[PDB]
Amino acid sequence: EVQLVESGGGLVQPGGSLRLSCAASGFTIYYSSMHWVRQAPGKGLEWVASISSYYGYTYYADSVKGRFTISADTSKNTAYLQMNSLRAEDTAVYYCARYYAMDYWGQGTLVTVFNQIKGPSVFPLAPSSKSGGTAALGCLVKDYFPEPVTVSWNSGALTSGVHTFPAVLQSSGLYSLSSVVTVPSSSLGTQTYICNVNHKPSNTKVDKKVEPK
Amino acid sequence: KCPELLQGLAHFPETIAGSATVAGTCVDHAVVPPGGEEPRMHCAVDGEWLVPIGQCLCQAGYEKVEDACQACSPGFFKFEASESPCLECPEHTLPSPEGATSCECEEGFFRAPQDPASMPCTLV
Amino acid sequence: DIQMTQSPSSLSASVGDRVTITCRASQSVSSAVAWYQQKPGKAPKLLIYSASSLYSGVPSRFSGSRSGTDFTLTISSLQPEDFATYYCQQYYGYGGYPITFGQGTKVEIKRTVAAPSVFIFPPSDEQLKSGTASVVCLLNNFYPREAKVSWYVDNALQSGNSQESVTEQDSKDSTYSLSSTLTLSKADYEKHKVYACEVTQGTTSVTKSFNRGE
Ligand SMILES: [Cl-]
Ligand SMILES: [Cl-]
Repeated sequence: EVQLVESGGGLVQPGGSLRLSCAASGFTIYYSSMHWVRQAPGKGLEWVASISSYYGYTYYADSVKGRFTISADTSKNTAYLQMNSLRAEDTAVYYCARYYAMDYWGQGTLVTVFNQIKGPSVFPLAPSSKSGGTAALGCLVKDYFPEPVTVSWNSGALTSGVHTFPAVLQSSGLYSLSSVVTVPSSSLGTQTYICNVNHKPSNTKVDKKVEPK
Repeated sequence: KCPELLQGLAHFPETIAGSATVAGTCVDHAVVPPGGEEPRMHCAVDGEWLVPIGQCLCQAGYEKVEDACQACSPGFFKFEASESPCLECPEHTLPSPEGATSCECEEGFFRAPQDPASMPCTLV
Repeated sequence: DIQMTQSPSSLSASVGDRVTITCRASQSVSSAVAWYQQKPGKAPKLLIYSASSLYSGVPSRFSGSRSGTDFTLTISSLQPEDFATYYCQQYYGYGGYPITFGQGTKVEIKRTVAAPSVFIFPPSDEQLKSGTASVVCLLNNFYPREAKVSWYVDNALQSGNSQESVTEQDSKDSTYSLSSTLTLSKADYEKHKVYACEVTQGTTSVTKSFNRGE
């Protein structure tokens, strides 16, 4: 079974540098071309770099030329992508794939380029008394950076009817999102609702109780 | 007896020893390389196959999978009858069909009359 | 850089239908075109190579065709597992030219019309102390995705001060949910009384609203 296992992705500051690995089992790196394809959040696939130990060529996309270096070590059947002079647009999930029509892919690794680390503020989207027997409430997660934030409700006990939204970059340059859930209006003065918003990049977890107002 | 064994891209029939060197027949789309020793193997009275000398190889346009020879997938070539897998079409070439021995060069490109078929094409 | 123009960018279809995604290349690219499917959170899977050849294991309902520069991927009878996003990629010259991708086609499930439940949430008093007012408008479990949400403050159409976010089709009822956040200053928020969210979708406009004191 041909397998590609990647590693090395994570948080990095602009101008710093990072190295991604791609360990291959089930075939020989020397006999194959290997490619790096990245996907920014919410976008499509973009080619990054290519390498053929056999013909001996190392090719880069015009957008990364001269900041990344591709390499491979046929002994350890491992291909490397070194990323230097890292920028905001370099934030993406980075995949390694085998052959030009890429028949096997790695799982990906997430590269986050952050200028600032700011943990979120959480505000209650308090529920209403004015849809008859369904009321909607939630958490407004404001002004964090970088991504992501994960939102759960009542420590994972509420999942039915929960909608956590994609984050949006605001004008200020910080991220922002809302989590909402629908509940029977009747079980409002009896059932307590806590949202659990968790922001690993600042090692901050906020647990806020959303109450009727 | 000695089991019917497929080994080294060659089929060796079930055989009984004698108080026992047998030759192997090359499998479909595998052949004996020009200056090479033909597949032969020795049978023993205990029912064991011994000391394999020689091998067959998948001819051009075919590659070894499991213990058969299978056509090169479109996009790949194999021009010699070697121990290699199928090779991806090189730079500045056009996607080959099945069982390919070489990849056609791209409109406007060529490989010099001396160059082999495992080589990239160059700008005319 | 051979551009790969994928069309459409989105389509909604029922299970069993014939889906046809198209990709026109900017130059002759021979057959050096491939097709991939990506399900969310997962890596792409090769579908078709040399523009017309099935990869091993892909169901027979998938097929690819070429005419000159226009490559088309076809699904004969869409099965439930085929709801995903699709990419065309060209690899002409096997490295002599940049490998470029299509932009993607997301294939979603068709459903019956459903109007949204609309809720409007005022700013929290805790946020207001900080000086910013966030007014959130929620549209819950509706179809299709397209809807015009407008913000009105004292019957004044707001523009430039809102942002939207939208989910992906719910796994159970194939519906979308949408948020719209109006961001105002504490001064601005406290200088008006009636804040309203207008959801228009076809010939109908629901408007939920609130009065800063009530
Ligand atoms: Cl938001
Ligand atoms: Cl109207």
